[PDB]
Amino acid sequence: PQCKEEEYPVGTECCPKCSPGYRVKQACGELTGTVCVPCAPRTFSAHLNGLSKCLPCRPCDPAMGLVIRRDCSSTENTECGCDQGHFCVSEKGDDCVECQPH
Repeated sequence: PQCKEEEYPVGTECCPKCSPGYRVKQACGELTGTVCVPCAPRTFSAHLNGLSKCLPCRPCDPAMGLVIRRDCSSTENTECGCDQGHFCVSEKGDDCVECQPH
């Protein structure tokens, strides 16, 4: 790659990534490093990143039997769980994608 893991490409240069919970406000240049600002409320960044915007927090859709199990934070996407008396029939990591009653 053009840049090592802690950096991200901006044209023909490499710039330092922003920390989790932050995103890039201004790219680096010779005189200034990357300017980073916090994620907007209801958005997150879980890793070092070169994002111009943080990622939107996922919803938890009641139509799929879902509720919030851990709310989204600036560094972690929403984790959805099942409504009472329901169980998960498919996951994506710490997150339940669909529940069924039983």
